[PDB]
Amino acid sequence: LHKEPATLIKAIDGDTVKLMYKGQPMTFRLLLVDTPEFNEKYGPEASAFTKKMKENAKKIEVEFDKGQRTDKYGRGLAYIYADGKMVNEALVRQGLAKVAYVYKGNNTHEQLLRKAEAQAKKEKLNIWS
Ligand SMILES: Cc1cn([C@H]2C[C@H](OP(=O)(O)O)[C@@H](COP(=O)(O)O)O2)c(=O)[nH]c1=O
Ligand SMILES: [Ca+2]
Repeated sequence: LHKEPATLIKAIDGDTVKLMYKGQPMTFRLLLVDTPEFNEKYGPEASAFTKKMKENAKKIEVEFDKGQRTDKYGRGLAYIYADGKMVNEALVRQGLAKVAYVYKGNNTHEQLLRKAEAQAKKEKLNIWS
């Protein structure tokens, strides 16, 4: 897997974001996670966590996995990093997302994330409280 540059266009919610990638605007959906919807419990907290993490980053990177890079809605599917720190993992580690949508061949960081979720749940963080 390889990290590639991108720039924030606009935060959207917990697990989607509008980025410019290879010079083109594109909505990205974070791999391997599910945050609550904005109108659901912890949904505004997820949105807020992702917004700050990206808006504060001096450097955003996109990391595609081995399989599908685009979902059926045209959303880019990637691991997203903010100053070298993975947003997907950080959401899970804070109990602001569940590990989810783990499809064969786009699952490189599954075990890293499941270990974050385990710790989140142990600490009864947020969704696990
Ligand atoms: C995260 C992810 C979602 N999607 C699809 C599955 C779900 O389809 P349906 O819309 O038919 O339920 C939807 C979940 O996205 P959201 O969690 O953003 O709704 O996106 C993928 O196809 N691949 C993925 O890696
Ligand atoms: Ca969601």
